[PDB]
This record gives sequence, structure tokens and C-alpha cells, in this order.
Amino acid sequence: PFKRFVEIGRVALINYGKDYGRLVVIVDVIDQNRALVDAPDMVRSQMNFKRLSLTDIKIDIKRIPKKKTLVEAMEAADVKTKWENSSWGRKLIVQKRRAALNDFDRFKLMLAKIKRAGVVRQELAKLKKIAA
Amino acid sequence: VSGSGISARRIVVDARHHMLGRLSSILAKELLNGQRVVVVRCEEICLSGGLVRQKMKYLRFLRKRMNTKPSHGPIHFRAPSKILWRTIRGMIPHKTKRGAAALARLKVYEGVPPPYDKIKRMVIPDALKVLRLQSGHKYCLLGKLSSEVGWNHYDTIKELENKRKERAQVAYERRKQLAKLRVKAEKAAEEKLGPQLAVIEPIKY
Amino acid sequence: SHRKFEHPRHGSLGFLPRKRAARHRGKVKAFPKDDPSKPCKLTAFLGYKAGMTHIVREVEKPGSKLHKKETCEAVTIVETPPMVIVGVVGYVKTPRGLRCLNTVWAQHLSEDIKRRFYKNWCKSKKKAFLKYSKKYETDEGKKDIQAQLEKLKKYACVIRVLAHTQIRKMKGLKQKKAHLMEIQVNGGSIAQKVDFAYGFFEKQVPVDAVFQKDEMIDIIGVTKGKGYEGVVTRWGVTRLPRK
Amino acid sequence: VTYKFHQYQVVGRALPSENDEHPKIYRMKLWATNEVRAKSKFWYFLRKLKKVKKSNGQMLAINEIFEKYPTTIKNYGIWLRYQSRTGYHNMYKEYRDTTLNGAVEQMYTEMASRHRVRHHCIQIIKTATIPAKLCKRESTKQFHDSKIKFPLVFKKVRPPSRKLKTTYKATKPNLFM
Amino acid sequence: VKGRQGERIRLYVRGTVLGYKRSKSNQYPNTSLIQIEGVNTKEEVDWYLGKRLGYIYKAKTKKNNSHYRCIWGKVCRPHGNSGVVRAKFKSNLPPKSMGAKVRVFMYPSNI
Amino acid sequence: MKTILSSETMDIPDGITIKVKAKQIEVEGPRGKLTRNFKHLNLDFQLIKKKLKIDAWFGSRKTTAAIRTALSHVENLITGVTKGYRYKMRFVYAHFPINASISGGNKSIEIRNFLGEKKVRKVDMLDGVTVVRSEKVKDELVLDGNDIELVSRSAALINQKCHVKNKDIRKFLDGIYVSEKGRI
RNA sequence: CGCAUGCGCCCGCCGUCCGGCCGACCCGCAGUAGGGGCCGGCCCCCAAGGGCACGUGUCGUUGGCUAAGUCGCCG
RNA sequence: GGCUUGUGGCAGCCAAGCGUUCAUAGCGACGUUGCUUUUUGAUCCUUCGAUGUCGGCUCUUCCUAUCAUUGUGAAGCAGAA
RNA sequence: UUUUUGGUAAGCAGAACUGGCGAUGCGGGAUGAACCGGAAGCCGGGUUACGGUGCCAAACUGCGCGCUAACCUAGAUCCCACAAAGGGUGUUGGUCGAUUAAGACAGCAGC
Ligand SMILES: [K+]
Ligand SMILES: [K+]
Ligand SMILES: [K+]
Ligand SMILES: [K+]
Ligand SMILES: [K+]
Ligand SMILES: [K+]
Ligand SMILES: [K+]
Ligand SMILES: [Mg+2]
Ligand SMILES: [Mg+2]
Ligand SMILES: [Mg+2]
Ligand SMILES: [Mg+2]
Ligand SMILES: [Mg+2]
Ligand SMILES: [Mg+2]
Ligand SMILES: [Mg+2]
Ligand SMILES: [Mg+2]
Ligand SMILES: [Mg+2]
Ligand SMILES: [Mg+2]
Ligand SMILES: [Mg+2]
Ligand SMILES: [Mg+2]
Ligand SMILES: [Mg+2]
Ligand SMILES: [Mg+2]
Ligand SMILES: [Mg+2]
Ligand SMILES: [Mg+2]
Ligand SMILES: [Mg+2]
Ligand SMILES: [Mg+2]
Repeated sequence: PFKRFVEIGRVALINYGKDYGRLVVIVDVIDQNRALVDAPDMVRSQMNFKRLSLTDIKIDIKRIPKKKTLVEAMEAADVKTKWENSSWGRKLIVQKRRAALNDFDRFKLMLAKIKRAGVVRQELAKLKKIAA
Repeated sequence: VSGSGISARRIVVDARHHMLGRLSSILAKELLNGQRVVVVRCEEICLSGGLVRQKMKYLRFLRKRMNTKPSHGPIHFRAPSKILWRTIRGMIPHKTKRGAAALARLKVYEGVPPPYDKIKRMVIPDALKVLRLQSGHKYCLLGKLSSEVGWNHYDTIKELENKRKERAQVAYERRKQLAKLRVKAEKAAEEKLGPQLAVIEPIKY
Repeated sequence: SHRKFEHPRHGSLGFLPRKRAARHRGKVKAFPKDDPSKPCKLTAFLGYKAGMTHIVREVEKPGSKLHKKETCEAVTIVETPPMVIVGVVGYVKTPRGLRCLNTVWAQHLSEDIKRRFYKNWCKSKKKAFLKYSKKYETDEGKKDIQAQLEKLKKYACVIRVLAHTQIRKMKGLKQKKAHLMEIQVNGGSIAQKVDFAYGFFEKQVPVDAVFQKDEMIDIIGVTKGKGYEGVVTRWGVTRLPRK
Repeated sequence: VTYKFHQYQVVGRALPSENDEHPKIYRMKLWATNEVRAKSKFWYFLRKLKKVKKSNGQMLAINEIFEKYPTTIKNYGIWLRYQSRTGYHNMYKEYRDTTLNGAVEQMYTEMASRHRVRHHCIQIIKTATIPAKLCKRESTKQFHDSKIKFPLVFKKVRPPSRKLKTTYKATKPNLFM
Repeated sequence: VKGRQGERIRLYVRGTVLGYKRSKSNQYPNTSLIQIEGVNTKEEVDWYLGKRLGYIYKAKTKKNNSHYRCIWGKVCRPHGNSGVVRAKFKSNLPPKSMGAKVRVFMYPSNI
Repeated sequence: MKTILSSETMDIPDGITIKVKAKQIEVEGPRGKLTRNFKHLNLDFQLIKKKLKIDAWFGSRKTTAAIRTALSHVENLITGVTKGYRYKMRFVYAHFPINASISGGNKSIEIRNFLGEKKVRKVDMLDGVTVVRSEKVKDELVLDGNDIELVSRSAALINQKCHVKNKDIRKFLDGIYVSEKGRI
């Protein structure tokens, strides 16, 4: 039993190319290798499945819907909120945030991590002597 | 293939389910760039085409011998580790000093003998069978091929590997329990660390 | 062009090179397969070729021309005085074959065996195994010896005993330096093999404990030497014409 | 945006003469990689079909034809003539693409693969947009399903860019459909 | 805590000397091919263009009370598509340096 | 031409415990338990509830051919643990009677006097297969078991052990042949 | 594994002096037409793209004290 | 020795006919497609400041287009051959 | 290369037009007087030709579609170092015709 299928309404992540990190909706299927995808901020176009990673989100739309119909369907299902709140979608956001930290911000994060590690190690020691 | 370019004292590669030729070409380039490589579990290397074709190829290799003096080569090594070593030798200018030094930086073993049993082992995606061989196509393990051409240590490696895996499972459970004991520690430390967690929150996965 | 007439080649290519053997004592290249269900028993023995004679016996071979008839057949006499066990060695099965783990020797070693460790026994100080023999004299040393034996019981897969001949008992040989070899122990578990070997330390094992009457055995040794030889005698090629 | 093959309408005629001051005007719909090669193939057919060579002909107009709805999916039928190693043959092919330019690109790629036919050994007789109910090839019919549904059996594992490429990794790829 | 003894600050990245600019049948020692750790594309190479390079090695004799020797160079242009770069040094690097490491400094700085 | 979806389904009886995991099917019934390894098939097995569904996605004609093969094998396992399999063999001879000796708890058979030969032919039944001489019929063997492959393969071993050689097999029809392929 | 040279040799220290490192930190197994974690339903995966580490001082200033914690050395 | 393969040698395709009946168990006329360099020719590229020119004897190794031996299929294979 | 005579044919013999080698290195064709590129004072930089970019070995295991599975040493690049007639219910495309919800085909059943 497979968990994800290519179908009309499936939300997919572009895993390769310039559009990497963007969410698109499969609105029609051309052949085995290509699908017709549409997003609120892009023109409807075809792309190969080799550049797509299917997600668990799936909106309820008809084949090749209008942009207004597509936009409201995504908002109704909270596609953006679900993806960003999910662990998979948060990974992409965190990677961008880490790369965007300046020198001063990295120094602050170092101090927080160093202090966090020191306290955690002390807590573990108590859990060792007591809960041997 | 230009090379990994990483700075490491030593690289330990687990060759399980790696394609022989693609693993050889990548490792040959790493060796030529001055990288020291250790390969373990060479008996689990995979060769495309199936056992029958690979067995026939090795039998043709066994035919080659200096008619007037067979001891003068070619030498037909049967063990999986030596077959991998000879495969890499064909991708290196081993008759030059530069090539000879590159080969001297390579170590190959069947199984995982000490001390490498307690050292992190990496994989090479460009040589992995799961990415390079389409499911349903014929392939054979180098250990299986070596046994049929005169390698008699397959059972010995198999028993030692089972013993190592069981010990690794016990060690894995100890770390698994230790991890469960550490999630409690951070929760207890949560009260003390109020400002610190706020800074790490946007960065935590 | 093809050779005019066909005959088999002279000599065997399976006995090459035809060089002088690198040993004087016959080496056992392979020991009998071990059967754990059988009692511990030695697999080999050393002897000395005394000479040949002939015997007469009445054959019992149904369906043979010799049935109930007498036949004269040559026999060889091999003098086999009992051997003395002086040590035990254990091997571990590894991906690179059998590897020697440890060697444990008996407390007392005869002069004849000690001669095997020297090129000039008389001129030497005869220090062999003197320090080794001392640790049998202390409780801590005895514990160490027993610890080594337990180590063999735990890891060893093949057990062989160190045995030497009592060459002094055959004055005709004119030799005092005894011959030492490893004799594999077959039968029983590894623990039984170690206990079997350690129990015979400094004791004698008669030839009857290894072989018996009417059984087939293999004889290993070095053939008679004959020096530099030509192809006709060495390989059996036919002689060329007189002219 | 960018197509390997472009569709052009090429219009030409024989040079006016005293006998014929208004010679017939011929038009063709030709596929080529650019305008220059479209003109060359136009005179090839006029020379061999209407006996009008470029040396005694006149080029009137050349215009590129663009897909009307490049965002929707259409079924395209292509009637073609090609030369094999032993003669000439006619065949009909169907394709699904957003533009007829893509469908023609698929046709050339397929002919090269399944028949070892080079580009210059193919003549396109006719092209058309076939409605779903009038398609003939099963490779096109099976995607005429309102409830089209299937998994991605084969996936290509790779970093989004070569910046995240490393020779060594601590664990093997984790893949599941 | 480790208790290590060594350089306390690292302001350079390591680069591997791959060889010289060459063809299948000719070699040009005046240019060296260097792989910089962490650089995997031609686009990423643009940041390192003009950066100073140092090939540090040990000689048998002592000069200025040290066995260390340094040959200076810089990154000139990218090589290929996989982040390899072409480098020039005050003197052509010896073939012995193949497989050795060089220090890619962060100066001169354009940022 | 890769079909998007090829699927076939079969009905699981009520008194069968079928367990499927990673193309490893285990069937348990009143007669016993049978297990077969289908990891060599690039198919998708699924239990829906009882029915067994096998699907092939974007598979060539060769790949889809294994869908029915997998179902037939599973059906054989179900019949093996419910009804069993019974293969009957008949001795054929013209002059020399064929003497059979069952031994080892019906797990072995020895054939003597085949075409007058003094050689004794010994065949050992495969796991879970028992051979018994029938009494109702003259010169008949009965092989019983749960796995059809083992029972059928055991009969093949007996048949091929008694091949006539250096003779015209058209006239020298001596041998042991399978006469019925049924179930208990 | 045995025995190992008295004006010699082997070890444990202390100094004298001689010929590539820069955090050179990291042990689950197995599968990939799947594998886990929780209550058939819900979650996790979708590359170490991670985690760990005073990671902060002229290879690192002087003089103290030093709770536990981490780390090195030593029977 | 090299190129060539007419000639020599070996092999295949079509099926008129032979085979009591019956194209193809076994054969293959009329045609037609090849292989081989263990025949002989054709050529004159190497060697004429020299590669010792018949056969046998002796000795090793290699080939298969398999004479015998091992395992099998076919028959106008009852058995034997 | 092309036109072309003798010859079964030849890395054979003899002509026609041009180029080439010989007298000439250099890059490619693994290797080669003639093939492909291209002709050259001694150097630095840039860019290419032919040919290439898994390792040997400078440059992608780059981005796309399909075909092939070789239990014959599957196959792998002008000259070029070979293969034919004839066959395959191997597999992939195409062309013509016939049959089929009024019930075909296979099996089953009594046309
Ligand atoms: K001869
Ligand atoms: K003799
Ligand atoms: K003679
Ligand atoms: K510090
Ligand atoms: K011929
Ligand atoms: K001459
Ligand atoms: K075909
Ligand atoms: Mg390279
Ligand atoms: Mg002969
Ligand atoms: Mg041996
Ligand atoms: Mg003598
Ligand atoms: Mg007969
Ligand atoms: Mg002829
Ligand atoms: Mg004929
Ligand atoms: Mg001469
Ligand atoms: Mg001479
Ligand atoms: Mg000579
Ligand atoms: Mg043959
Ligand atoms: Mg007859
Ligand atoms: Mg001439
Ligand atoms: Mg001249
Ligand atoms: Mg060539
Ligand atoms: Mg230049
Ligand atoms: Mg590729
Ligand atoms: Mg053909």
C-alpha cells in the first residue's frame, strides 16, 4: 500500500532546479514522465516528475481549474500552513535561516548552545546517580 | 569525477551493495588525490549482469597464463578483497611511482575486522545499487562469486559477521536507552534555560 | 606441424619443481577431518625405517585366483617407539586461515628434545626452557599456565599436541637430537581436546594408541637422494640413436 | 519558451514571366530549427513537387506559428513519411503535449529511438489536434481518465544543486513510494 | 574539552593539489589545478578568485631558523564545472606536491 | 508500452490465516503452515477487508505476466493447507515386475528389478511428502503433502530415476509415470 | 614459542639533541513494490543537507580560588 | 611470413526428386549464400656485406572441423549393430 | 576521394583530374608516412578545430526521451582491422485485412 499518488490536487515540492523549495499543485497529467502543474505565483506549465517530490497534502480541485478556483482551494485546505508547520516543510525553512545568520548572530547562538549543553550534562549526571 | 576534496586522516567505506566498477572508479580517484581509504565488507559488493555472466568472465580470466611459465602471471586472486584491489589497480597507473603510492594508501578487508568495527563507515551514493541498478535486473554478490571460483572462507566471514552484528545490536540498545535518558534531562533543564531556548528556537529543526 | 605419432608425455607436472625438499622430516600437509562424536585420539605418529623383508600368508579373497592360496609379499619394518607429549598448541579459525593462538609446554623437557633447539648443544650453556620451567614452581605461575589452557578451550578450534620421539632408544640411528612435530587431536569437544592433551604432558603415547592391525595408513617422508641427474634417468625420456 | 523545432508558414512563387505575369502562389507549413532552414526545406518541396527551383523562384512571406493555448494539454496526431534502410514507409503517431512544437520534438526523438531514422529522412505529411474520443493509440488513451492516479515507481535521487553534493554520506538514501 | 595543542584560529580553507593544466599528451607546469574544500560548482569559485594561496612544506635544512618553506600563489580562474580552479605560483609547483594540501586564505578581501 | 495499472484479485477462504509482509506470504490452515518468498517479484501485495490484491504499475508485458503467477502460487498454498495434494503414480512394465520398498516412515522408496537390473534405485521424498503404496489399485504409488511443488517434484524424481537407456523407448515403455494429479 | 652477550644489552624516568596534523569529533542492522514511532487510525523519513564539542585566550598575560560537569593523563 | 582464395578443403539456404507409401529418418538435382589458410596458384611488400634449403628421429605445447572413451536427443532405432 | 582498364581477387598491375605523403613537425584516430584537424621564429594571456568530458586522463557519473538484457566473450564511433543468405510465439513500433455486447476468442456444455 503506497502512501502518496500522482493525482489531480496532489501538492508537490520542486526538488531540483531554479524553482526548488516551491509548492505546486498537479492539475493534470500529460504522460508517465510529465505533469501539468500550477501555483498561485506562477504560470501553469509542464514539468518532469524527476523534479517533483510528492507531499501528503492534497486539495480538492477539478482538472485544470482556473487560478481563482485553485487559489481558494489551497487557502481552504491551508496548504501553506500545513506544509510549513510539518516537519518536512520546516526543514527547508530552517536551512535557509541557518545560512542567513550573520557573524554576530552565530556568536549568540554559540553561547546559547554552549550554556544549554552544560546544563543538560549536569541534569544527566543526576539522572545517572539517582536513576542508575 | 574530480574528487571529494575533503580533509580527513582516513576514510572507512562500507562496500555493501555497491557496484564494483563504479565504486572502483570513485575510490581510484580518491586514492590518486592523496586520500587514504579503507574498504570493509568487500564480499557484499554487487556486480551487474548476474552470477552466470560474471562467473563466465572470471573463468575466461583464469585461462590467461604465461604458457612457458605460469608462475610469471597473471595472478588470479579469488578472495573478494583482492578482486576489488585488482579492479582498482586497473584504474590506476600502477607502473609509475605516483600510481604505486596511490595503491599503497588503500586497504581492503572482508567483513569488518577490528578496529574498524567501532569506526563510522560511510557509503558512496554514486556507486549504490539502489540508485544505479533497476530493480529486477540480474546481479550477484562478490562473495558468492568468489566462493565458486575457489574462495573457501565465505562461511568463516559469515559467522564472524553475525557475531559482530549481534554485538552491535546490544551497543545500539545501550545508546538507544541513553538517548531516552537525555530527552528527560533537556526537559528538566528547560526551566533553567529560558532565554537560551528562545535563541535556538528559530534554528532548531 | 603436428607430431608424427602420439605418446603420453614423460613424467608428471604435478610433482614440480623437482627440487630438494626444504625439510628432512615428513610434513603432514593435511590432517583427517575431525569428527566431534568420536573420542579424542591422535592422528599421526613418527617412526624410523628399519628395513624390508618378505612374508607368506594364505589369502582369503572370494572370487580370486589366490583364494585359499599362499602369496609372498614384501613388507617394510618401521620401528615406532612411544612418543612423549611435551606441549599443546591451539589454532583459531580466521578469514585468513588457521592462526596459532598460543603454545603451552610441559614443565620438564628431556635432553633429547632440548637438543632439537640447538645447532651445537655441547658448546651451548643449555638455557632452553630454563626460565619457562620456573613458572611451574610458583602458585602464581601455575595459575598463569592454567589460564592459558582455559584460553585455548575458549577460542581454539584446532588442537595439536607437541610430541617427540625417543631417538636415544635406537642406538643404530647414532643420533641424540629427537624429532618434534605437531599431531592433531580429533574427536570430542575443544575442552576435551585440551584436557586430553594436558593429561599426557611428559607421558608416553604408544603407537598402538594411534594405529592398529589391518588398517590403511599414509606414509610421508623424503625420498632417497640421488644428486644431479640427466633427463633420461630423471624424466624417463628415451635415448637417442647410437650415432 | 524555447523549442528545438519551430513551425513556419512559407509563401513563395515562381518568378513572373511574360507568359505568366501572375504565377500561382504556394504555401507550406514546415518545421525547422530556425527561419533559414525552414526556407531551404520550402524550396526542396517546391523544386520536387511543383518544379519551381529557388533560382527561378521568389520568396514572399515567412511567419512562425505559435501554439494558441500553451497552458492546456492537447492530443496531437502526426502523419509522416520516412525512409528506412530498405525503402520508404508511412506511419501515424499520436502524442500528448502542451504545444505542437513539443509533440513534434517527441516524434523526432521517438523515430530516432525506435527506428534509427535521422531527422533528414522524415517528411511530415499532416498534423492535427485530435479530440480525446477520436484518438487511436493506447499510449494516449490510458491518460484520458478523470481519476488518473498512480505512484512514482522510479525516482531520481540527487541534491537540489551540486553545491550539496558530497562523495561520502553516513547513510544510504531512504526511498519510499 | 580536548586539550589540543595547535593553531587556535583558522582563517583559511584547505585545497588539494590535483596536478597541472594538461591534455591527454601534454603538460603545462606553469598552471596548477587546485580543488578547494567546500567548493563544488563553478559559480561558487567566483568568491575565491584572486585569493592568495600558500603551499607550505618542510625542507631538510634550516632557513631563517626553520625547516618550513612557503611558495605563494593565487586563484586565477575556475577549471571545469565542478569547482576546480586554476592557480599560479611564484614558481611552478614541483610534481612532489601532487596530493599535498595548500592554504586558501580569505585575503585580499572584496567583502 | 507500459500500462499504468494492472491488477488482479483473489478471495481468501474463511478458514485461512493469511499473513503478508514485504512480499513474504505465510498461509496457515488445518493441515499446516506454508510460506513462500516473493521478494523476487516487483509487485505490490495488499490484503483488503478477505481478498488479496496484486498490482503492477507501469510494467511491461513481461512484468504483468507475474501477477497471475503470484496469485496461482498463493492459491496453491491455500489449497495445500486445506485439502492437500495427492499425486498417484503407476508402475509400467512388460516382463520384469517393479518391486518397491517403502521405508523410513514413508519418506523413502527403493525400486528393484527395473528391467531386470540388479542396481537398486533409491529416492528420498522431499520435506512434508510421504509415499505409500496403494492397495485398491495394482502397482500404484500415492504421494501426499501440502506443498504442490514438493509433492510434484517428488513424483518427478521417481519418474526420472527409472528412465530406460540404450533402447527404443517407444517399445520399451517400462517406467513409473504420474497418472493422476489430484488432492486429498 | 624458546633463549637472548658484564664492560655489553633491554626497559621506567629526566633532560640534551636529531630525521604529514590544525576540531583533521562521531560503531545500529536491514529494507528501498519500504522501514520505524504511537494510540486498525495518527505521526516520523523524503541524505552527515545531521549531531557533538569553551568552539571564545598572542599554539594562547600575571596572581588566586574552584561547586558540580566535560575532557586528558595515571595504577 | 603478409594481402588475395580462383583452385583445394569445410558449411548453410530453397525444395524438383530419391527414400515400398512418404519433399525434409537419412539424402538435396537445378540454383544460391558463406567459412577456412593444414592444398596449389596469383603477387613481389620484407630478407641476396646469407633467416642453413627434403624427410625421418626426438620432444613439448596448442587447435576442433570428435576416430575411441563419459552424458544425451533422432531414426525407415524390436534386440544386436 | 572520384572516373577507370586487365584480373575471381590482392596491401595486385596500368591510366585520367585534384590533393596528400615523400621533403613535415604539431592536436585527434589506443598504436600507424597518406585518415580528421591543422601546417610551425622564441614566449605570456585569451579562444578554438578535429576529438572528447566513469577511472587510466584535462573536462558532467550533468539535464531529457526511447530502445536493448545477450545462460555465444551483448554492445561500444570515418579510413579500420570483417561477416552473408536465411530464420525467431525474444521484444518494440508501424501498414493492410478479418472478427466482436445481436456475445467473438479459449475452455466448458449438447451446429
Ligand atoms: K612435426
Ligand atoms: K622408475
Ligand atoms: K631409444
Ligand atoms: K577555551
Ligand atoms: K575458397
Ligand atoms: K638472400
Ligand atoms: K522482429
Ligand atoms: Mg579528471
Ligand atoms: Mg597429437
Ligand atoms: Mg595443501
Ligand atoms: Mg648419493
Ligand atoms: Mg540397440
Ligand atoms: Mg571452392
Ligand atoms: Mg548443390
Ligand atoms: Mg641479414
Ligand atoms: Mg646466420
Ligand atoms: Mg637462426
Ligand atoms: Mg565442436
Ligand atoms: Mg531394425
Ligand atoms: Mg609494384
Ligand atoms: Mg627520396
Ligand atoms: Mg584504432
Ligand atoms: Mg597558448
Ligand atoms: Mg550518466
Ligand atoms: Mg537479416
